[PDB]
Amino acid sequence: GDFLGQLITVRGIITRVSDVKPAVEVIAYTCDQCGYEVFQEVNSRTFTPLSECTSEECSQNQTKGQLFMSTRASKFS
Amino acid sequence: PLRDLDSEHVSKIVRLSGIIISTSVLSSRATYLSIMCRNCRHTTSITINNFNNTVSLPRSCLSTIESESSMANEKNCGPDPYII
Amino acid sequence: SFDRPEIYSAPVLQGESPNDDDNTEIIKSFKNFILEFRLDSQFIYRDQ
Amino acid sequence: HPWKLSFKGSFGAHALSPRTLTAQHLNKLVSVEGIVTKTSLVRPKLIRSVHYAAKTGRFHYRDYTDATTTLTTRIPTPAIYPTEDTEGNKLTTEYGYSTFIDHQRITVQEMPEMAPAGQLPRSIDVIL
Repeated sequence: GDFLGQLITVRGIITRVSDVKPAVEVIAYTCDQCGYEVFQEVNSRTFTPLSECTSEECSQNQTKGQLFMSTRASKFS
Repeated sequence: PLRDLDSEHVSKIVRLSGIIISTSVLSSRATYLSIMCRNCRHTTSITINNFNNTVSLPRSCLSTIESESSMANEKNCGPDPYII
Repeated sequence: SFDRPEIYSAPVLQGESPNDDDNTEIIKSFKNFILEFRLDSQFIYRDQ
Repeated sequence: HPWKLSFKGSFGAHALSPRTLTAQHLNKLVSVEGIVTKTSLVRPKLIRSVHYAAKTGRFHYRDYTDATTTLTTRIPTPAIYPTEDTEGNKLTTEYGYSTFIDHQRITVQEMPEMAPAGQLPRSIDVIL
Protein backbone atom coordinates (compact mmCIF):
# COMPACT_ATOMS: atom_id res chain seq x y z
CA GLY A 1 0.00 0.00 0.00
CA ASP A 2 2.81 2.46 -0.82
CA PHE A 3 2.47 2.22 -4.60
CA LEU A 4 -0.61 4.44 -4.78
CA GLY A 5 -0.58 6.87 -7.68
CA GLN A 6 2.26 5.10 -9.46
CA LEU A 7 2.04 3.47 -12.89
CA ILE A 8 2.33 -0.30 -12.59
CA THR A 9 2.27 -3.63 -14.45
CA VAL A 10 0.36 -6.66 -13.20
CA ARG A 11 -0.74 -10.00 -14.64
CA GLY A 12 -3.18 -12.73 -13.73
CA ILE A 13 -6.41 -14.38 -14.79
CA ILE A 14 -9.56 -12.58 -15.93
CA THR A 15 -12.33 -13.84 -13.68
CA ARG A 16 -16.02 -12.86 -13.39
CA VAL A 17 -16.25 -10.27 -16.14
CA SER A 18 -19.25 -7.97 -15.78
CA ASP A 19 -21.37 -6.45 -18.53
CA VAL A 20 -20.85 -3.19 -20.43
CA LYS A 21 -23.36 -0.49 -19.51
CA PRO A 22 -23.08 3.30 -19.90
CA ALA A 23 -21.75 5.47 -17.10
CA VAL A 24 -23.25 8.94 -16.85
CA GLU A 25 -20.64 11.66 -16.40
CA VAL A 26 -22.27 15.08 -16.88
CA ILE A 27 -25.96 15.94 -17.14
CA ALA A 28 -27.51 18.75 -19.19
CA TYR A 29 -30.39 20.83 -17.84
CA THR A 30 -32.75 22.89 -19.99
CA CYS A 31 -34.01 26.07 -18.36
CA ASP A 32 -37.15 26.60 -20.54
CA GLN A 33 -37.41 30.18 -19.22
CA CYS A 34 -33.97 31.81 -19.29
CA GLY A 35 -32.89 29.47 -22.06
CA TYR A 36 -29.51 28.48 -20.68
CA GLU A 37 -28.09 25.00 -20.14
CA VAL A 38 -26.96 23.99 -16.65
CA PHE A 39 -24.25 21.38 -16.30
CA GLN A 40 -23.54 19.16 -13.31
CA GLU A 41 -20.43 17.00 -13.05
CA VAL A 42 -20.66 13.91 -10.85
CA ASN A 43 -17.62 12.00 -9.62
CA SER A 44 -19.37 10.23 -6.75
CA ARG A 45 -21.17 6.88 -6.74
CA THR A 46 -24.61 8.45 -6.37
CA PHE A 47 -25.87 12.02 -6.69
CA THR A 48 -29.02 14.09 -6.76
CA PRO A 49 -30.99 16.20 -9.21
CA LEU A 50 -30.67 19.88 -8.49
CA SER A 51 -32.93 22.86 -7.87
CA GLU A 52 -35.33 24.81 -10.05
CA CYS A 53 -32.66 26.87 -11.89
CA THR A 54 -29.16 28.23 -11.38
CA SER A 55 -28.94 30.78 -14.20
CA GLU A 56 -27.51 34.28 -13.89
CA GLU A 57 -30.59 35.73 -15.61
CA CYS A 58 -33.21 33.69 -13.79
CA SER A 59 -31.31 34.98 -10.75
CA GLN A 60 -31.91 38.53 -9.39
CA ASN A 61 -35.54 38.09 -10.50
CA GLN A 62 -38.77 37.18 -8.76
CA THR A 63 -39.95 34.27 -10.93
CA LYS A 64 -37.27 31.64 -11.32
CA GLY A 65 -37.77 28.76 -13.72
CA GLN A 66 -38.21 25.04 -13.24
CA LEU A 67 -35.89 22.69 -15.07
CA PHE A 68 -35.57 19.09 -16.22
CA MET A 69 -32.68 17.08 -17.60
CA SER A 70 -32.08 15.84 -21.15
CA THR A 71 -30.66 12.64 -22.59
CA ARG A 72 -29.16 13.41 -26.00
CA ALA A 73 -27.07 16.33 -24.76
CA SER A 74 -25.41 14.50 -21.86
CA LYS A 75 -22.00 12.82 -22.11
CA PHE A 76 -21.73 9.13 -21.24
CA SER A 77 -18.90 6.63 -21.11
CA PRO B 1 -41.16 71.40 5.85
CA LEU B 2 -40.29 69.18 8.78
CA ARG B 3 -43.53 69.92 10.65
CA ASP B 4 -45.73 67.61 8.54
CA LEU B 5 -44.34 64.10 8.01
CA ASP B 6 -47.34 61.78 8.08
CA SER B 7 -47.44 57.99 8.09
CA GLU B 8 -48.29 58.18 4.38
CA HIS B 9 -44.72 59.42 3.89
CA VAL B 10 -43.23 56.24 5.36
CA SER B 11 -40.48 54.72 3.17
CA LYS B 12 -40.94 57.19 0.33
CA ILE B 13 -38.60 59.61 -1.42
CA VAL B 14 -39.05 62.75 0.69
CA ARG B 15 -36.68 65.71 0.68
CA LEU B 16 -36.38 68.50 3.24
CA SER B 17 -34.02 71.19 4.55
CA GLY B 18 -32.95 72.31 8.00
CA ILE B 19 -30.08 72.99 10.37
CA ILE B 20 -27.54 70.36 11.41
CA ILE B 21 -26.85 70.30 15.15
CA SER B 22 -23.76 68.18 15.67
CA THR B 23 -22.08 65.07 14.31
CA SER B 24 -20.98 61.90 16.09
CA VAL B 25 -17.78 59.90 16.38
CA LEU B 26 -17.10 57.60 13.45
CA SER B 27 -17.63 53.88 13.95
CA SER B 28 -17.15 51.14 11.36
CA ARG B 29 -19.26 48.37 9.86
CA ALA B 30 -17.88 45.44 7.88
CA THR B 31 -18.64 44.25 4.35
CA TYR B 32 -16.30 41.40 3.39
CA LEU B 33 -14.95 38.87 5.89
CA SER B 34 -13.53 35.33 6.11
CA ILE B 35 -14.66 33.07 8.94
CA MET B 36 -13.68 29.67 10.41
CA CYS B 37 -15.54 26.83 12.12
CA ARG B 38 -13.82 26.35 15.46
CA ASN B 39 -14.31 22.56 15.31
CA CYS B 40 -14.88 21.57 11.68
CA ARG B 41 -12.24 23.95 10.20
CA HIS B 42 -14.72 25.24 7.65
CA THR B 43 -14.19 28.56 5.88
CA THR B 44 -16.50 30.67 3.72
CA SER B 45 -16.79 34.38 2.98
CA ILE B 46 -19.65 36.86 3.26
CA THR B 47 -20.25 40.05 1.28
CA ILE B 48 -23.04 42.53 2.01
CA ASN B 49 -24.32 45.56 0.12
CA ASN B 50 -27.36 47.05 1.92
CA PHE B 51 -25.80 47.29 5.37
CA ASN B 52 -28.41 49.80 6.54
CA ASN B 53 -29.66 44.09 12.43
CA THR B 54 -29.85 43.09 8.79
CA VAL B 55 -27.55 40.05 8.85
CA SER B 56 -25.50 38.10 11.39
CA LEU B 57 -23.37 34.99 11.65
CA PRO B 58 -25.18 31.67 11.11
CA ARG B 59 -25.54 28.91 13.66
CA SER B 60 -24.41 25.73 11.85
CA CYS B 61 -20.92 24.63 10.87
CA LEU B 62 -22.31 24.19 7.31
CA SER B 63 -19.79 21.52 6.30
CA THR B 64 -22.67 19.07 6.73
CA ILE B 65 -24.41 20.59 3.68
CA GLU B 66 -21.94 19.34 1.08
CA SER B 67 -22.43 17.61 -2.28
CA GLU B 68 -19.30 15.46 -1.83
CA SER B 69 -19.25 11.98 -0.33
CA SER B 70 -15.86 11.72 1.40
CA MET B 71 -16.11 15.13 3.07
CA ALA B 72 -19.68 14.58 4.27
CA ASN B 73 -18.70 11.12 5.51
CA GLU B 74 -16.20 12.60 7.96
CA LYS B 75 -19.29 15.55 15.23
CA ASN B 76 -20.65 18.99 16.02
CA CYS B 77 -19.24 22.46 15.48
CA GLY B 78 -22.41 23.51 17.37
CA PRO B 79 -23.20 25.97 19.02
CA ASP B 80 -22.55 29.08 16.82
CA PRO B 81 -18.91 28.51 15.96
CA TYR B 82 -18.00 31.37 13.76
CA ILE B 83 -15.09 33.58 14.74
CA ILE B 84 -14.20 36.36 12.33
CA SER C 1 -11.51 10.99 -2.21
CA PHE C 2 -12.74 13.45 -4.82
CA ASP C 3 -13.12 17.22 -4.93
CA ARG C 4 -16.28 19.29 -4.98
CA PRO C 5 -18.73 19.16 -7.89
CA GLU C 6 -19.28 22.32 -9.92
CA ILE C 7 -22.22 24.02 -11.62
CA TYR C 8 -21.95 26.17 -14.73
CA SER C 9 -24.31 27.00 -17.60
CA ALA C 10 -24.92 29.38 -20.49
CA PRO C 11 -28.17 30.68 -22.02
CA VAL C 12 -28.55 29.62 -25.66
CA LEU C 13 -32.20 29.63 -26.70
CA GLN C 14 -33.77 33.08 -26.46
CA GLY C 15 -37.27 31.88 -25.62
CA GLU C 16 -40.01 32.57 -23.07
CA SER C 17 -39.35 36.30 -22.69
CA PRO C 18 -42.34 38.65 -22.41
CA ASN C 19 -41.65 42.32 -21.79
CA ASP C 20 -42.87 42.22 -18.22
CA ASP C 21 -40.69 45.23 -17.21
CA ASP C 22 -39.06 43.53 -14.23
CA ASN C 23 -35.88 42.36 -12.46
CA THR C 24 -33.54 41.89 -15.43
CA GLU C 25 -35.47 44.24 -17.72
CA ILE C 26 -34.96 47.41 -15.69
CA ILE C 27 -31.21 46.82 -15.35
CA LYS C 28 -30.66 46.87 -19.12
CA SER C 29 -32.49 50.20 -19.41
CA PHE C 30 -29.83 52.17 -17.55
CA LYS C 31 -27.05 50.89 -19.77
CA ASN C 32 -29.09 52.72 -22.41
CA PHE C 33 -28.87 55.78 -20.16
CA ILE C 34 -25.29 56.41 -19.02
CA LEU C 35 -23.50 55.46 -22.22
CA GLU C 36 -26.44 56.55 -24.37
CA PHE C 37 -27.68 59.87 -23.13
CA ARG C 38 -26.42 63.00 -24.87
CA LEU C 39 -27.78 66.49 -24.29
CA ASP C 40 -27.17 69.48 -26.57
CA SER C 41 -23.64 69.15 -28.03
CA GLN C 42 -22.56 67.18 -24.95
CA PHE C 43 -22.92 63.87 -23.19
CA ILE C 44 -22.07 64.30 -19.54
CA TYR C 45 -22.40 61.20 -17.35
CA ARG C 46 -20.27 59.08 -19.64
CA ASP C 47 -17.68 61.86 -19.50
CA GLN C 48 -18.25 62.26 -15.77
CA HIS D 1 10.18 7.28 11.52
CA PRO D 2 8.82 5.29 14.47
CA TRP D 3 11.71 2.91 15.37
CA LYS D 4 9.48 0.52 17.30
CA LEU D 5 10.45 -2.40 19.56
CA SER D 6 9.54 -5.99 20.40
CA PHE D 7 9.37 -6.68 24.14
CA LYS D 8 10.41 -10.29 23.75
CA GLY D 9 10.56 -12.23 26.99
CA SER D 10 8.92 -14.98 28.99
CA PHE D 11 7.06 -14.00 32.16
CA GLY D 12 4.73 -16.01 34.36
CA ALA D 13 2.80 -12.88 35.25
CA HIS D 14 0.34 -12.44 32.39
CA ALA D 15 0.64 -15.43 30.07
CA LEU D 16 -2.97 -16.41 30.75
CA SER D 17 -5.62 -17.83 28.46
CA PRO D 18 -7.77 -15.38 26.48
CA ARG D 19 -10.73 -17.42 27.72
CA THR D 20 -10.22 -16.00 31.23
CA LEU D 21 -8.80 -12.60 30.27
CA THR D 22 -11.79 -10.21 30.30
CA ALA D 23 -12.53 -7.55 32.98
CA GLN D 24 -9.18 -8.12 34.72
CA HIS D 25 -5.72 -6.67 33.97
CA LEU D 26 -7.14 -4.03 31.67
CA ASN D 27 -4.71 -1.33 30.47
CA LYS D 28 -1.82 -3.76 30.94
CA LEU D 29 0.51 -5.73 28.66
CA VAL D 30 -0.64 -9.33 28.12
CA SER D 31 0.91 -12.20 26.14
CA VAL D 32 -1.79 -14.26 24.40
CA GLU D 33 -1.45 -17.34 22.19
CA GLY D 34 -4.05 -19.20 20.18
CA ILE D 35 -5.60 -19.88 16.80
CA VAL D 36 -5.61 -17.52 13.83
CA THR D 37 -9.03 -17.55 12.18
CA LYS D 38 -11.14 -15.55 9.68
CA THR D 39 -8.42 -13.18 8.46
CA SER D 40 -9.86 -9.94 7.09
CA LEU D 41 -8.80 -7.95 4.03
CA VAL D 42 -5.73 -5.74 3.75
CA ARG D 43 -6.58 -2.06 3.48
CA PRO D 44 -4.31 1.00 3.38
CA LYS D 45 -4.98 4.00 5.58
CA LEU D 46 -5.02 7.68 4.63
CA ILE D 47 -2.74 9.95 6.64
CA ARG D 48 -1.47 13.01 4.78
CA SER D 49 -3.43 14.78 2.06
CA VAL D 50 -1.79 16.81 -0.71
CA HIS D 51 -3.62 19.61 -2.51
CA TYR D 52 -2.67 21.81 -5.45
CA ALA D 53 -4.18 25.25 -5.91
CA ALA D 54 -4.34 26.29 -9.55
CA LYS D 55 -3.80 30.06 -9.66
CA THR D 56 -1.37 30.51 -6.78
CA GLY D 57 0.51 27.46 -8.05
CA ARG D 58 1.60 26.13 -4.66
CA PHE D 59 0.96 22.95 -2.69
CA HIS D 60 -0.26 22.60 0.88
CA TYR D 61 -0.14 20.38 3.94
CA ARG D 62 -2.77 18.49 5.93
CA ASP D 63 -2.63 15.50 8.27
CA TYR D 64 -5.19 13.25 9.94
CA THR D 65 -4.89 11.11 13.06
CA ASP D 66 -6.92 8.47 14.88
CA ALA D 67 -7.02 7.26 18.46
CA THR D 68 -5.56 3.83 17.69
CA THR D 69 -1.90 4.72 17.22
CA THR D 70 -1.20 7.28 19.91
CA LEU D 71 -1.87 5.02 22.97
CA THR D 72 -2.82 8.09 25.08
CA THR D 73 -6.29 9.60 25.27
CA ARG D 74 -5.74 12.95 23.55
CA ILE D 75 -8.43 15.54 22.76
CA PRO D 76 -9.98 14.50 19.42
CA THR D 77 -9.91 17.23 16.78
CA PRO D 78 -11.64 16.07 13.57
CA ALA D 79 -10.98 18.03 10.40
CA ILE D 80 -13.11 18.04 7.27
CA TYR D 81 -11.37 17.12 4.00
CA PRO D 82 -10.45 20.49 2.55
CA THR D 83 -12.06 22.36 -0.34
CA GLU D 84 -11.91 26.10 -1.25
CA ASP D 85 -9.35 27.10 1.37
CA THR D 86 -8.43 30.80 1.50
CA GLU D 87 -9.78 33.03 -1.27
CA GLY D 88 -11.63 30.71 -3.63
CA ASN D 89 -9.06 28.86 -5.70
CA LYS D 90 -10.04 25.26 -6.35
CA LEU D 91 -8.09 22.80 -4.21
CA THR D 92 -7.23 20.33 -6.93
CA THR D 93 -6.33 17.02 -5.31
CA GLU D 94 -3.13 15.11 -6.01
CA TYR D 95 -1.80 11.69 -5.13
CA GLY D 96 1.47 9.78 -4.94
CA TYR D 97 3.17 12.24 -2.61
CA SER D 98 0.23 11.73 -0.27
CA THR D 99 1.45 9.11 2.19
CA PHE D 100 -0.32 5.89 3.14
CA ILE D 101 0.14 3.00 5.59
CA ASP D 102 -1.50 -0.43 5.49
CA HIS D 103 -3.89 -1.72 8.12
CA GLN D 104 -5.40 -5.04 9.17
CA ARG D 105 -7.63 -6.48 11.89
CA ILE D 106 -7.92 -10.16 12.86
CA THR D 107 -9.57 -12.37 15.47
CA VAL D 108 -7.81 -15.00 17.59
CA GLN D 109 -9.50 -18.10 18.97
CA GLU D 110 -7.91 -19.85 21.93
CA MET D 111 -5.99 -23.13 21.83
CA PRO D 112 -8.09 -26.28 21.33
CA GLU D 113 -5.49 -28.39 23.14
CA MET D 114 -5.76 -26.04 26.12
CA ALA D 115 -9.56 -25.87 25.78
CA PRO D 116 -11.94 -27.93 27.94
CA ALA D 117 -13.92 -30.89 26.59
CA GLY D 118 -16.82 -29.05 25.04
CA GLN D 119 -17.99 -25.48 25.61
CA LEU D 120 -18.53 -22.41 23.47
CA PRO D 121 -15.22 -20.74 22.57
CA ARG D 122 -14.90 -17.00 23.09
CA SER D 123 -12.39 -14.70 21.44
CA ILE D 124 -11.06 -11.16 21.09
CA ASP D 125 -9.58 -9.06 18.28
CA VAL D 126 -6.16 -7.71 17.30
CA ILE D 127 -5.42 -4.82 14.93
CA LEU D 128 -1.99 -4.89 13.28
